[PDB]
Amino acid sequence: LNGTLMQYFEWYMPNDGQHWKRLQNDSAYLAEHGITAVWIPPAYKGTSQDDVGYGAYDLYDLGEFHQKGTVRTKYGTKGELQSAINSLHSRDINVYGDVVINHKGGADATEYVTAVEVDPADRNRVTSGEQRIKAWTHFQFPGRGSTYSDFKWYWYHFDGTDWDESRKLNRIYKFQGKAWDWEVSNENGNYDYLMYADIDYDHPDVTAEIKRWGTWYANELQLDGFRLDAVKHIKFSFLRDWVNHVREKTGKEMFTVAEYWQNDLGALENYLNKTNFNHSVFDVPLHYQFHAASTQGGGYDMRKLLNGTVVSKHPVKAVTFVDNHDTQPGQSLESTVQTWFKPLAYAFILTREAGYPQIFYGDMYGTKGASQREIPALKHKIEPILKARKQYAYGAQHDYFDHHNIVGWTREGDSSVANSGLAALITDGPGGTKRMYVGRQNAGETWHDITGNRSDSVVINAEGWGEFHVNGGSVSIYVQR
Ligand SMILES: OC[C@H]1O[C@H](O[C@H]2[C@H](O)[C@@H](O)[C@@H](O)O[C@@H]2CO)[C@H](O)[C@@H](O)[C@@H]1O
Ligand SMILES: [Ca+2]
Ligand SMILES: [Ca+2]
Ligand code: NA
Ligand code: NA
Repeated sequence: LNGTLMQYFEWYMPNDGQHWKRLQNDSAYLAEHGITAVWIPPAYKGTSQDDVGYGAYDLYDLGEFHQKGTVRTKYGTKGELQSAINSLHSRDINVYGDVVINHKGGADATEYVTAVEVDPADRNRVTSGEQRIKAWTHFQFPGRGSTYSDFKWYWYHFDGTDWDESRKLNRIYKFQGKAWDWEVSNENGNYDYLMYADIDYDHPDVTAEIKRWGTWYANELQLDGFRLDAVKHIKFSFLRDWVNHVREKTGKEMFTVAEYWQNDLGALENYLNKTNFNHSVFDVPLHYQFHAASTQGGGYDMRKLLNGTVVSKHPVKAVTFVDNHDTQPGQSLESTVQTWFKPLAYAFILTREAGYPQIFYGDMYGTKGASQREIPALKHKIEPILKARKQYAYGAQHDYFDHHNIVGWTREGDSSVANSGLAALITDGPGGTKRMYVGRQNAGETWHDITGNRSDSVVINAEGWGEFHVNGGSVSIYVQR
């Protein structure tokens, strides 16, 4: 009954074209462990076969056409993806497709374009006169032709680019007659520009096309929802309208979560407000608190976890997580939650009542970068916590964030889930004990730590209290034997 998301990729997976098959073969395991939705990496052709998917060369090529030196994407063919999705749907697992619509990379040809340079720290400030550049802006899709869509892209569908091919120079160029879109993040004055060729969401043909592609993509992969990439760089009213449009055309709920990357509740609340709360956001501040706690050796005040997060103020609109493909070691938003703390963070998102929690493929199975800082496979430490969510994390919650290190919470259980109820403790410092209330309805039950970290049983007293233990730097989740 509790919903659990899984991000089903990490940055450094091998480029062997087997990922979709792997996903298909993992669907039984996912369903058995209580995963109810998966966020899949971008499924369309990037700038090369080894593109993780954020290059977004051709949104209508789901590993179906020979373009950029390959038919398959990094992950496999369209048919393989569709077979994975029908296996997941057979076990009632929803599929959320990644939507990369900020930009297009890997244009087929250059165009001569008049542009001005802008200040990378303040993109409202122009720093040159008009100059002629060669920008990678012409998309003809030679391998696809007009199959599924005859829409071709040219420079006038974009606001700018970061590369002049004639001078071989990396600068932010704004094209003649274009304006950065608004509303976007006010970072760097205006953060419309991120990378590759930036889509002009002032252009009416572009807005129409991206909306109609959205519907096509949903049908083609029978998607149940979306993950929106890089939303702080995309006109907010457009994203709002795009989500409404696809819901209207498909007739489905289409759960949507947006990646608005800022460690600031205020900015995320502005985004929610400007999109009329029609979709969720990832709980980026909560991630940064996990990272902080994990790197401060007990010095962090664990009471802080209850404030300044999306889930603390808008729980229905928060997707909580520990790490992702951008925060993992080596990546562009690196802020990895250290290994020792990771299970405590998973207990916080998985066993508490608020928020839609998401598990990271990289945490389950490890990351496969070339460093010696990779996340190790933590599947066996996460599995018990997933089981706690699936079977035990129901009913009224009681919080005990009354200590700098040792904090906890209980769930009373619900009569609709037999034997449900839990008592969780985490500590970023020394271990110890805490008496917590689990409900008089659980009086006399004998509870045990589902993680196996503590071997002691706890008998709930007549008044509904148990004396629970946790080891140093550890997590324990007690549930009924
Ligand atoms: O996991 C499948 C489940 O996901 C969504 O439910 C979310 C809900 O939208 C959020 O507001 C939040 O409270 O968490 C829920 C999952 O625990 C879909 O809305 C729902 O239809 C779907 O079954
Ligand atoms: Ca943009
Ligand atoms: Ca524009
Ligand atoms: Na733009
Ligand atoms: Na602490």
